[PDB]
Amino acid sequence: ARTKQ
Amino acid sequence: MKIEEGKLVIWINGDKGYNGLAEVGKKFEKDTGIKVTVEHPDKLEEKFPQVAATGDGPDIIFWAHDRFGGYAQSGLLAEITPDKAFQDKLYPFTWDAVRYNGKLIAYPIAVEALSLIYNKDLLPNPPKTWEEIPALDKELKAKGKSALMFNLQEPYFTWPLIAADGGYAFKYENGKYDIKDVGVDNAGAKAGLTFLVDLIKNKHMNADTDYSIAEAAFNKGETAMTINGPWAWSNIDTSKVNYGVTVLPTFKGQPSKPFVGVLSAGINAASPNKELAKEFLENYLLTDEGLEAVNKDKPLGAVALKSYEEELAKDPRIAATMENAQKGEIMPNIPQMSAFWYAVRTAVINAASGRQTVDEALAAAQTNAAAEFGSSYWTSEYNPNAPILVGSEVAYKPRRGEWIQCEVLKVVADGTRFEVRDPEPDELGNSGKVYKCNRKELLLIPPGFPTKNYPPGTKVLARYPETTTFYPAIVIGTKRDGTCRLRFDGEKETEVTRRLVLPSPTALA
Ligand SMILES: OC[C@H]1O[C@H](O[C@H]2[C@H](O)[C@@H](O)[C@@H](O)O[C@@H]2CO)[C@H](O)[C@@H](O)[C@@H]1O
Repeated sequence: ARTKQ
Repeated sequence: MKIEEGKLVIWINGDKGYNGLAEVGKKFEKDTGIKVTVEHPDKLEEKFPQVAATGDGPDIIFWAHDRFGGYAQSGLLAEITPDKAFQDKLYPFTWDAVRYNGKLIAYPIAVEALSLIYNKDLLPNPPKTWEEIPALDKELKAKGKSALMFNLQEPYFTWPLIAADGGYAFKYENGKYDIKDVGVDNAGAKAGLTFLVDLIKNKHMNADTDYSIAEAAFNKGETAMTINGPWAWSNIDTSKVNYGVTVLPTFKGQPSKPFVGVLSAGINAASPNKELAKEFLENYLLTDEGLEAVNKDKPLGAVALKSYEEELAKDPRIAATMENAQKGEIMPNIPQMSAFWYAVRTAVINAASGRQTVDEALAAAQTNAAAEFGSSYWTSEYNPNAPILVGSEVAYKPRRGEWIQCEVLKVVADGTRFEVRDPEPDELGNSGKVYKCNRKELLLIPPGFPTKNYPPGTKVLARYPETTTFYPAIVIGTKRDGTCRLRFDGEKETEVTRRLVLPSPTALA
């Protein structure tokens, strides 16, 4: 999955 | 003892005579001292299967016979026990409707079928064919009226047309219905929906029309016609419309084949009051006065009770209702019926709104009309939690409060188990990593357009911009175009499309 920051 | 023990709780759809039934309940309470509570919850048909088994749920459930086969199959409904003297009071064919594996699984009540309802002052003579409707509306528009208006959110209403020219649900093959033979993708079916889609394209109907909106249109005399069943006549009488009830319009020279349903009462198998439920049904409701009473609130249609049907038998409306019923086919009751209804409802709402061409909607509709599906453990009054089938997109909560977006590859063990894959490339697989989860480890991301908004203050799981992750968030407000304005926990405000704003399971704890 692609995450924040 | 169990909490449900010592009384009765009834569930029935909000469009029937639950107040008339409360009357039958009062006569019963009075004679036995026992208490009877009638409820008409929203989407009861979907909640029964999730609460009935936990060993809780209502003691009696009223719905069309089509959903009773799945309940009986899953062991949620008990085998009823009427003697022969009683079995004789009902029409032999209405018993046929509530039978599953040669077992009687519910008490039948009435035969209902959709008919064409028209305004006599506005239309002394109703069309016989669907093809006359486009011209009928142009004529009526000049006076500020519309020709037709009916519910486009429930497939049950559009089915008559989809079936007229050849569309069907499951093929009645040997001694059964071949779930491997769906007929919602054939030319017969495609030609009906395509006709419906065009009516909308040419502004003869608006795809937003639901049940409530149509009922008002007809009762205030804003439209010349509408397609509804017996239960709707109560409100029309209350209004001004001088109406009539006749056969549905034909399509391509063929009659409209409305699915015929038998309203029926089932007894929950988890209930400790199965015998008090029988008393209520056989001695109070299925009696001449008991039906007469429910019939008074909102008409039942053609009643299963021979002696009382002799009364309504002569009524012209019942005559039309049975005419259309004879021209249509009786709904099947196999467990695949709920999957089937989810697929068609998805295809009709999509084809009518442009989001999908008739070809695309029905093709997928055929792919998921038989599919095995499951539902999430987390429910919400604002977001649907089913059906979760292969090809669905969901929010998965890794065991290792972040939820990742995954696709469903397999539904197994009657929907209590899944195999989901994260589509973003992983160290173990560039195709995505695979996980196995139960019903509490995911939330369904509805593929279709949103219906309700979240009240400000609601906790949700929204997918953050440029990520495939859902993070905890709080709803500030909903923008008109639908879009949700949200404040994300532990970071202006963030705008995320409604389709990506799911209910919070944690909040639901
Ligand atoms: O539209 C899907 C729905 O169709 C039928 O439900 C009918 C019901 O039988 C009628 O008595 C009345 O209440 O309108 C309903 C549709 O709004 C099927 O019986 C139901 O299972 C199915 O989901």
